[PDB]
Amino acid sequence: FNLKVVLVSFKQCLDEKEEVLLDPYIASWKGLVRFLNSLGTIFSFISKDVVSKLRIMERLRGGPQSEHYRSLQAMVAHELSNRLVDLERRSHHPESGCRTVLRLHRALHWLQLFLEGLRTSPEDARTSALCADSYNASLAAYHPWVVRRAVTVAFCTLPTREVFLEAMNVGPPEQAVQMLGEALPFIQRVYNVSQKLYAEHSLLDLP
Ligand SMILES: CCCCCCCC/C=C/CCCCCCCC(=O)N[C@@H](COP(=O)(O)O)[C@H](O)/C=C/CCCCCCCCCCCCC
Repeated sequence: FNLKVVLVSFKQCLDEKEEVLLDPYIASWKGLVRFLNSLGTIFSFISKDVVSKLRIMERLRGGPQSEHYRSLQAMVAHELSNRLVDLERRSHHPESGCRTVLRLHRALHWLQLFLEGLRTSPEDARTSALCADSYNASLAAYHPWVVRRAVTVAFCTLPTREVFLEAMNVGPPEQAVQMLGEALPFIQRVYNVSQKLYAEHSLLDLP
């Protein structure tokens, strides 16, 4: 089990017609949780939010309407038609299938930015400031200043640029960086598809 294993499991999230299958997506996320946890990081507390959300999508896929949660496209279609999404404010659907995936989608965005910033960096780069750039380019818009100003402090508990690279269990840093340019574009496709879908239906601002 390593980071390459995870990043190429996303290959399975996109069917032959470019739909995003739920079951692999969840499975791929159970791995990302697993990898987050393997780091001796303060940021393992957010893995309870992920697992929480992953269990949301697991009950929907397991419920009486399993078939509509086969894919994100199916899910969006079903939930928008049946009016099961709080488009305006949270009211009766605070745990919509749509908005839940939206949070993991945004999280998926910070990941590829950081992994890229990890890949295309000087070998003496501050990982705290790598993260801050990635964070401010993704999640920061959706977080209150209190969360913003504090999560920055916690970016300092982060290991070094090397320390991240061997943590992936692929070998020396220079061979982590090589696999990073090869295992990445699987998650980038899933993101891009999911991004397009959520944007076709004006769903990038679900509360
Ligand atoms: C070599 C890199 C290793 C990292 C691998 C991580 C793989 C799994 C993904 C990690 C990044 C996901 C972080 C969480 C994303 C936040 C999304 C979010 O907006 N959550 C919110 C949902 O709220 P609600 O809608 O009301 O239920 C929630 O309010 C916020 C919770 C978490 C806030 C903390 C912000 C995260 C800061 C940046 C992440 C740093 C990750 C640490 C690096 C290991």
